[PDB]
Amino acid sequence: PRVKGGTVTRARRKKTIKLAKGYFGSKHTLYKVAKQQVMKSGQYAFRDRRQRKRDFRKLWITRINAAARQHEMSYSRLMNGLKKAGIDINRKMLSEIAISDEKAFAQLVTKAKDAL
Amino acid sequence: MKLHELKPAEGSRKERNRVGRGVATGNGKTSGRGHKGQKARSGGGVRPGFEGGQLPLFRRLPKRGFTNINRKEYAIVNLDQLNKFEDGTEVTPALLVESGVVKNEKSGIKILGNGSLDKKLTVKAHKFSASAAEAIDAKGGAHEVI
Amino acid sequence: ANYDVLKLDGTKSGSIELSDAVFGIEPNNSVLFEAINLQRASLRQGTHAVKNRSAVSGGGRKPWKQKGTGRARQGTIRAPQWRGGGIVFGPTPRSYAYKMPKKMRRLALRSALSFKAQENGLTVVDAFNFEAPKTKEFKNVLSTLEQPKKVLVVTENEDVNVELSARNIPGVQVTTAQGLNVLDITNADSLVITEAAAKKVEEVLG
Amino acid sequence: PKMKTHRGAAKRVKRTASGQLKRSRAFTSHLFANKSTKQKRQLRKARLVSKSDMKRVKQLLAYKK
RNA sequence: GACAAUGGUAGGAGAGCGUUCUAAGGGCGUUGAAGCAUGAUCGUAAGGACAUGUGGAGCGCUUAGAAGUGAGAAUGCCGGUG
RNA sequence: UAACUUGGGAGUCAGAACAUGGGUGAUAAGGUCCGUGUUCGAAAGGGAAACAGCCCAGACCACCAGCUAAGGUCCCAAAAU
RNA sequence: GUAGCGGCGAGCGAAACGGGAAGAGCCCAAACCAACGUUGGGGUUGAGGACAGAGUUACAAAGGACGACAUUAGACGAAUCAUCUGGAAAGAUGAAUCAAAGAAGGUAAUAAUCCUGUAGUCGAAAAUGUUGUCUCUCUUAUCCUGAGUACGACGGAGCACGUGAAAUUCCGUCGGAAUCUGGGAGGACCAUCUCCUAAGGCUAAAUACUCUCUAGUGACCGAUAGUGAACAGUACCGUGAGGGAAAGGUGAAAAGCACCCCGGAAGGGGAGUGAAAUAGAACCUGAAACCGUGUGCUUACAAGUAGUCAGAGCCCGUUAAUGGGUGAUGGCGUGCCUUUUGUAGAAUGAACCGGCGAGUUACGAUUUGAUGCAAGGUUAAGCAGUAAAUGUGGAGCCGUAGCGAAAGCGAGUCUGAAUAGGGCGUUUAGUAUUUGGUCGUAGACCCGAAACCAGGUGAU
Ligand SMILES: [K+]
Ligand SMILES: [K+]
Ligand SMILES: [Mg+2]
Ligand SMILES: [Mg+2]
Ligand SMILES: [Mg+2]
Ligand SMILES: [Mg+2]
Ligand SMILES: [Mg+2]
Ligand SMILES: [Mg+2]
Ligand SMILES: [Mg+2]
Ligand SMILES: [Mg+2]
Ligand SMILES: [Mg+2]
Ligand SMILES: [Mg+2]
Ligand SMILES: [Mg+2]
Ligand SMILES: [Mg+2]
Ligand SMILES: [Mg+2]
Ligand SMILES: [Mg+2]
Ligand SMILES: [Mg+2]
Ligand SMILES: [Mg+2]
Ligand SMILES: [Mg+2]
Ligand SMILES: [Mg+2]
Ligand SMILES: [Mg+2]
Ligand SMILES: [Mg+2]
Ligand SMILES: [Mg+2]
Ligand SMILES: [Mg+2]
Ligand SMILES: [Mg+2]
Ligand SMILES: [Mg+2]
Ligand SMILES: [Mg+2]
Ligand SMILES: [Mg+2]
Ligand SMILES: [Mg+2]
Ligand SMILES: [Mg+2]
Ligand SMILES: [Mg+2]
Ligand SMILES: [Mg+2]
Ligand SMILES: [Mg+2]
Ligand SMILES: [Mg+2]
Ligand SMILES: [Mg+2]
Ligand SMILES: [Mg+2]
Ligand SMILES: [Mg+2]
Ligand SMILES: [Mg+2]
Ligand SMILES: [Mg+2]
Ligand SMILES: [Mg+2]
Ligand SMILES: [Mg+2]
Ligand SMILES: [Mg+2]
Ligand SMILES: [Mg+2]
Ligand SMILES: [Mg+2]
Ligand SMILES: [Mg+2]
Ligand SMILES: [Mg+2]
Ligand SMILES: [Mg+2]
Ligand SMILES: [Mg+2]
Ligand SMILES: [Mg+2]
Repeated sequence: PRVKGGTVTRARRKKTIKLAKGYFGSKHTLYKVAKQQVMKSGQYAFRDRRQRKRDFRKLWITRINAAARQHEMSYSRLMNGLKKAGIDINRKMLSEIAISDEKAFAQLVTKAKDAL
Repeated sequence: MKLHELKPAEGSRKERNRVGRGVATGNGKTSGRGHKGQKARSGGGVRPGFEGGQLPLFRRLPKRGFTNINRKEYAIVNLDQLNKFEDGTEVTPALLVESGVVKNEKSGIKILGNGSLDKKLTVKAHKFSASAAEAIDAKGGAHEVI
Repeated sequence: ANYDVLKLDGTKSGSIELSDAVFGIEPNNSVLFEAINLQRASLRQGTHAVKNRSAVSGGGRKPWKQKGTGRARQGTIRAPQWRGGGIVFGPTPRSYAYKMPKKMRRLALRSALSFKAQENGLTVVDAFNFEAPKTKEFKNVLSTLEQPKKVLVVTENEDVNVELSARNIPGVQVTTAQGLNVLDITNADSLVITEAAAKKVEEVLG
Repeated sequence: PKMKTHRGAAKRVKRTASGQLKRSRAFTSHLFANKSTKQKRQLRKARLVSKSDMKRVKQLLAYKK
């Protein structure tokens, strides 16, 4: 029996084109360049799911450094003092406390200074 | 079973490998042939035994011997095969072929001395080994070259 | 082993002894599958063909010179990548039939018959008394015997009036003792066999 | 069609009980003054086709039993 | 439940997805099949549904069988259009 | 924690840099030919501005958790003016 | 794929026996007779001859009479109504009927009972064929036995066989026998033995093929497929030989749009037909590239493989999901394929979209899985059967024993003076079919040369 090409080709290519939605010009229209961009999009997304954790740790550290300098202390000194005092609050929570409850962050800084 | 519930025996059937159908099969593109060279080509590859121009083994070795046009080969029966018949039976080539011990008669029937006879028989054959004749005679029976 | 023997009116005429070696064995599903596949393959007519590049009409000359035109090199307008070109491989006529050892064939027949004897799918009639072909009367007989839609009717020899009476009812098929085959038996849900046919089946399948 | 036996090979080997191929020896035609007595005596003795050569040439002698 | 392993080209091994046809069984369809279009749906992947619109007569599912069975590249072929 | 034997199936026979023992060249070459090791090839990630072959280190998937390696902590640009 | 042939390379490759289909045997020349060397008789062979019921299918060739059958037109041929949805019922539901007929088409959707049909049965004025009975005729070792032959030499060829130890067959040139006490063959040749009887002819059947015809079939195509050709060897190209396309589909029914309006027309808007007209003929469905119209978010200080991760603002509201669209701004980020030591590469390839486009099949080999049987396993052709399964068919094939170049011997054997040593063996498992892998022969995964040969067409 003969198997014609049929509809599977169109269905698969349409899936790729739909994934390419919002891309510039031919990249949301033509299957070949859409497929190339979607492959790149996957590779980028994998890499960036990794890099985003570093990015947000970087942001938290920057904010903690600013708060510590407000309390006359460097980030490195503050973190060493917290470690010596046995406080395991991570950098996300530390930055969020420094933003929200300034008095609680001041208490944490005082404990860090005491441990040193 | 039922025609709507057929099942082949376990392990009796395996799907064939189809090359050149995409990367994920692991046999896409080059279809298992590697890259370039004579063996990558359609119809490519040297004849079996070819050694790339080094003298082939079956040219560097010498021919030996000859085939005898009048060579005789016998259907051989051993004593342990002769055990099948009961005591007092006269064994003939026709009897052997009938009972199925000998399938093809060839140039004749030769009795050989492997195994133990344990029966008394009158064995009529075309050839006997010395041990076969001695064992037949020493078990109480007799043999005759016919 | 022991089987009831009925009249065409349903009355239990008597009893028959059927060899366990024929109707009583444990069916060999592997061999039965192989036999069904073999019969189905033998039914195939492999009359299918295509025209390869040699067989397509025309296409002798080179379409254009090897070099200098700026086009891909081509050798004939009937090459496979050309519209209207030859087919690469594709179907070519051949038989699909293959053989199996005779002992395996017999084991398959016994497996099908024993599967019928198990599952209470076998019934023995005393005789068939059709002197003239009458489809309605045969349908009445089947209804009285209380048979399912798919029935295989087995007679000792070629019974023309039984065959003519039964051959128009959908799902009913009539065969002889020598004509029994795995496809027919497995397709049927019930076997209606005469006593003489059953005796012959026992005699030949042993 | 039927595969064809390699006739020269069939003229040069014989098949043993376990499936090995018995072969004659090279350097046994002439120039015997240039070879020691032990050399010729031991060249008189047959060998088997090696395993690697067998991997190469098995199909040439498939029908030869 | 507690331990271990899981980058990968040529390449070896395994398990699967989907396409057309066939057999048997069981079903859907003018109260609207296939196909086409859209969607914010589902599965580890190939891919599978559902709803709506279009369409106007065929088509799924289960098991098994068989293949002209899967294209993005061949200065590929034909057609259409930039 | 392999090793060996027997069978089925391969691909490979253009290699490259770096370090080191040497030939050749001119103690020239991102040269060439051998020995030894690593990496690339077939290896993403961090460092060396960028930079196959150097340094750290081998990505089953997810996380807006933590500790480190090489390399770093004035600003670009995370961390010591 | 044996024996053998073979730069003993690549390769080439029998036959006899055995099993089957089919089956069939005959006529002359010559010896010798009687008629005018030519005619009739005589005879046909492995020893015979001289001498002393068969037939127009060969075996001789012409008719008739009649019968029967077949083909070339045809005929009859069972059985269904209702409601529902629908434009339409064959569909759904209910209740029936026929069947030697439930093959298949058609009918306003899917029908055994509506139609054409099917099972079954019948039918021929005439013409071609086949086949019968009667007839019909035809008939009831003295001598010879194929001479420019056999055969030989030389040169070739055909034989599986390449000149070989080359028998056997044929051609050219040249030579050139014998005569049943004969002649030929048995693979150089001689002898013996065995078989046969050349140099004359005829002969059905089992076998080969398909432009055709009739009747049918398909896990064959379904409009880029299948014939090149569903509407063509046409159009078109070429001096010519020759090459050689594209192109199917309204609707159930033409009911194919009366009439009005703008317009020269084309084309439209209504109105009508139709179930439907975005079914209006360039007519089923109507994808993508590509071209337009409208606008929710956004954009004129910005350096870019166009995304991705983070993220306000604005606009919406879903297969209801820790939603959809857009996106100020920040981080990261040199397409894909091929080929390469190494390619963002300024190396290759692709304008885009769509369709088409590449490890297949047959026969062998080997290996593995599966299954059946097991010291056994298994049939091939054929015959029967429905183009089937299957039954029958044991010829043949592989195993049950190997070793040796061989004669041979044999659980051993070969080497060897050896009772030595050593090689290969013994010290049970095979076999048939088949899925998968791989190899061989085939074009053998697909496309591509420059060229070679053969037969033709061209001096417009
Ligand atoms: K005469
Ligand atoms: K000659
Ligand atoms: Mg089709
Ligand atoms: Mg396609
Ligand atoms: Mg990290
Ligand atoms: Mg691979
Ligand atoms: Mg590719
Ligand atoms: Mg390549
Ligand atoms: Mg290479
Ligand atoms: Mg290679
Ligand atoms: Mg080729
Ligand atoms: Mg051709
Ligand atoms: Mg890993
Ligand atoms: Mg992996
Ligand atoms: Mg594989
Ligand atoms: Mg698979
Ligand atoms: Mg599948
Ligand atoms: Mg294909
Ligand atoms: Mg292309
Ligand atoms: Mg270098
Ligand atoms: Mg250097
Ligand atoms: Mg080195
Ligand atoms: Mg490489
Ligand atoms: Mg790296
Ligand atoms: Mg490595
Ligand atoms: Mg640098
Ligand atoms: Mg960097
Ligand atoms: Mg890299
Ligand atoms: Mg730290
Ligand atoms: Mg900083
Ligand atoms: Mg009727
Ligand atoms: Mg002669
Ligand atoms: Mg003669
Ligand atoms: Mg179409
Ligand atoms: Mg066509
Ligand atoms: Mg075609
Ligand atoms: Mg429409
Ligand atoms: Mg249309
Ligand atoms: Mg601006
Ligand atoms: Mg500015
Ligand atoms: Mg950047
Ligand atoms: Mg280079
Ligand atoms: Mg550029
Ligand atoms: Mg190139
Ligand atoms: Mg280009
Ligand atoms: Mg394309
Ligand atoms: Mg191949
Ligand atoms: Mg194969
Ligand atoms: Mg190989």
